[PDB]
Formats: sequence, C-alpha cells, structure tokens
Amino acid sequence: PTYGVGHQPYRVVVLSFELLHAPATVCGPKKSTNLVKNKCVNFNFNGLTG
Amino acid sequence: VIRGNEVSQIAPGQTGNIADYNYKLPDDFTGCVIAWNSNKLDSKPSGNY
Amino acid sequence: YAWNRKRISNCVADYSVIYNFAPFFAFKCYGVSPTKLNDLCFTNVYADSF
Repeated sequence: PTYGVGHQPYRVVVLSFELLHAPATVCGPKKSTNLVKNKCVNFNFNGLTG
Repeated sequence: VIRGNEVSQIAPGQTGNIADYNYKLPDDFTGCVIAWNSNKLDSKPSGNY
Repeated sequence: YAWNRKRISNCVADYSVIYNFAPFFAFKCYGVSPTKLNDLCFTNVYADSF
C-alpha cells in the first residue's frame, strides 16, 4: 500500500462480444411487438433497424 | 489483476510484456474493458505475493 | 524557471525500464509511440526535469 499509484494493483474485466453470426442469445430488456406484413413500417430485428 | 502501468497495454494493436506474454487482444476487437483500483483488497503491508 | 537539461548520447537506450523507475500512468508521446521506441533509433536524447 505504500507504493505509488502507477504500481498499485488494478482489477480488470474485459467483455468480448460476438456481433451477429449465430442465433442471438444475449438480448436486452427491450420488449417485442406483433409482426405486421404488407405495410411500410419501421422494423427492429435483433438490433437490425430499418 | 495487473499493475497500473499495464492498463494501457489492454488494447487492440498494443504490445508490451502483458500483451505479448500474458493476454493478447485481437486487432478487430469489439468489446469493453473495465479497470478499477484495488489497493484496499489486493494488497498487504508485507507484500501480496 | 531553472529546469535541468541533460544530454543523452553514445549508449543503448532501453525504454522498458522507465516504468519500473517512476510510478506514472501513461508514457505520453507526440511524434512517436511508446511501444515502438526500441526499434527505431535517434541521434541525441534530451531530458528536461522540473
């Protein structure tokens, strides 16, 4: 504990993400909506907006 | 757990001691690094070994 | 106001031992990068201390 701040211990956690290649398993608390067709709508499929 | 001088080595495209011999990140890394000081929990007055 | 200049020449420069000597965070450089200094090499080095 008498060392300087450059020599002090640091706890590091690294989170690594696989963007979209597999079916999505880690998706946040955003709720879903019923699927409509043959109409011009905004869509959001697993973070793919359009 | 690393030292304070080696936090800058946890980055894509970075080299050093930790980056070459302990933990290497890819150049196309997509993710988040979190680092915080732990001098109260991971240290001892006789020296944590 | 009376900062000290030291000339460094005619020696092998190892920049990986600077981290052991002083407890700083970053080896902040402008024209070069801190991780490449062992590869390229220069004419004269100058140390200013204040």
